[PDB]
Amino acid sequence: WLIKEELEEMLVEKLSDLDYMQFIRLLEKLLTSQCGAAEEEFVQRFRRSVKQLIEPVQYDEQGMAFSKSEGKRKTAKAEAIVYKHGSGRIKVNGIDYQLYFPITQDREQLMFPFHFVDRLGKHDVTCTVSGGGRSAQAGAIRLAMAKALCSFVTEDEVEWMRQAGLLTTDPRVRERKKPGQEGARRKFTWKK
Amino acid sequence: RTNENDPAKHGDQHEGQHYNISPQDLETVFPHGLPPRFVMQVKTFSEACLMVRKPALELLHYLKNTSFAYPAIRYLLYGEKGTGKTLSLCHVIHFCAKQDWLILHIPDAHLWVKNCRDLLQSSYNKQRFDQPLEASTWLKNFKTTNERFLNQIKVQEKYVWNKRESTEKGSPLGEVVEQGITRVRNATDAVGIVLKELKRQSSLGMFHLLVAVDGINALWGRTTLKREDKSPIAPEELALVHNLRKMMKNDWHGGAIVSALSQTGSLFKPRKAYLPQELLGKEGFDALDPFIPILVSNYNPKEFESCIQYYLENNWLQHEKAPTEEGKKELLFLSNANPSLLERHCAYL
Ligand SMILES: Nc1ncnc2c1ncn2[C@@H]1O[C@H](COP(=O)(O)OP(=O)(O)OP(=O)(O)O)[C@@H](O)[C@H]1O
Ligand SMILES: Nc1nc2c(ncn2[C@@H]2O[C@H](COP(=O)(O)OP(=O)(O)O)[C@@H](O)[C@H]2O)c(=O)[nH]1
Ligand SMILES: [Mg+2]
Repeated sequence: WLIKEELEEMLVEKLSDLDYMQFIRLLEKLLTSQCGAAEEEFVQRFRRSVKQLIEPVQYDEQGMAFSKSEGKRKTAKAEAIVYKHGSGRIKVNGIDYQLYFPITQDREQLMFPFHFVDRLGKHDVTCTVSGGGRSAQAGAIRLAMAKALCSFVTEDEVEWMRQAGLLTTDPRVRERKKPGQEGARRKFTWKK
Repeated sequence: RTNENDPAKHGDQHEGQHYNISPQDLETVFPHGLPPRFVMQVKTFSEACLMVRKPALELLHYLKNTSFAYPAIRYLLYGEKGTGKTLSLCHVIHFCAKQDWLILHIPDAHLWVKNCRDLLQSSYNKQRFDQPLEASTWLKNFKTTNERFLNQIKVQEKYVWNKRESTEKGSPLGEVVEQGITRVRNATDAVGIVLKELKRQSSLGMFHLLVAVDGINALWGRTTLKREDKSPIAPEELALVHNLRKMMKNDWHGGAIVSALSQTGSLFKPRKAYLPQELLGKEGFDALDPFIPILVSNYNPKEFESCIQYYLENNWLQHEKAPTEEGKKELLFLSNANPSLLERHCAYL
């Protein structure tokens, strides 16, 4: 339904929220009354019209298929190339993941998308990451790899991945320190 | 697991197949040098099964085809962190022990170049420093390992431990070993004399000699030890390091030298350093040159499956879902087939 501002613009008259609510209730009753085409088109004067995108598969020098994607987490930024076939080998900055991420937590973060879509070992990946710490880089690589994998997994799997949260860029970033307080929210010890 | 528990008879057909080591053999052969985590696994399982891997098989084949007339050949177990280099060296050590060689085994050279508080200037040579605690600790395990061959060795000189006490030519090397073990102040000198006598007697033909040193890069990597003036101490100034460099020199025959690179416990070396020049420095590379490097890498699929089967047979993977192929793939991904990471992961499952 057109908002009170739109209704005011149409009626060149100031309105109160109560008046607008009364009018909207009357319109709802009209529509529910099983009206005719003339009434429906009259109501259309007041009615107001209100998924993940998949990267395109490409082919390497040997013609073997791959997909490319990018992602960011905290200050970290990563770009991932996921090939259609492989033994699960992931090379970050040219270093195998088990050596680039000594932390089992970050290795689990890398694992998460493939494990979700039941593809452990079914692809090889080459990722380049920069900025942020170990965990930020792991998250960024996870996001990039998931976005690339969307190029291969079915649409049902893509939607399931989105619902699991593998394809949402985590907006949570550091909050600026404010003057007169210790940190983003830690105020100074109230003196007495 | 292999029905062939003989270290010499098992071959390529046993690749990825297990290989048992009896508790008597463990007590007699490995009083030291086993990885701490593998020692814990042995204590837990009452077993010492090692997987027969390609690097160990190749090194065993080289040792079998050796010709003792030539100067001692230097082999270098090599590769990434926690890929089984130390356990491959242990496998070769057990093979030679069952073949009746004198096993001069250095479990970890890194322990000798850090944390020492008993460091003292060597009385026999003020230029160098002695490490009596480490010397005695190594000597005890060396005697435990090679007691039977110890009596047979005839010392060829007179070694004076004091102005009043000495050991005479024609005496068993057990005399020197016992002197070093008991009189702690003379342990380092006893170790040096033992290295000298073993190296020369191997050439004389008295017995086949296998030098087996882990963390060989420590013989040239910088030490963290300090003088009385808080000044750093170069590796050669340690008597043990000096004598072990002399042993590593290939100017002798009647044996073989096997050294294993190890970034773990190394001093002033980045984590991702696994190349031989990178770990040994140029000095160490030239000292050990020429040498045969033997690469040890992550488990192949068959080795991974065999190790997982061993753990399941022992019921170590108590986790409910571990036996499932989903859990198998999860472990494979997380460890990326690295034996050390896989063992650490299965430790708490
Ligand atoms: N051939 C093998 N048979 C059985 N277990 C093995 C083997 N190789 C590695 N392991 C496992 O991995 C560990 C042994 O790895 P090892 O101590 O040899 O590491 P390394 O890579 O040579 O060097 P480092 O860890 O010092 O860098 C143990 O936990 C053991 O269970
Ligand atoms: N105390 C003592 N140590 C000896 C003796 N002979 C050999 N050693 C040991 O072996 C070292 C000598 O090795 P050698 O081959 O003579 O060469 P060097 O080390 O350059 O003198 C000494 O520093 C000791 O560690 C000896 O008579 N007395
Ligand atoms: Mg090791």
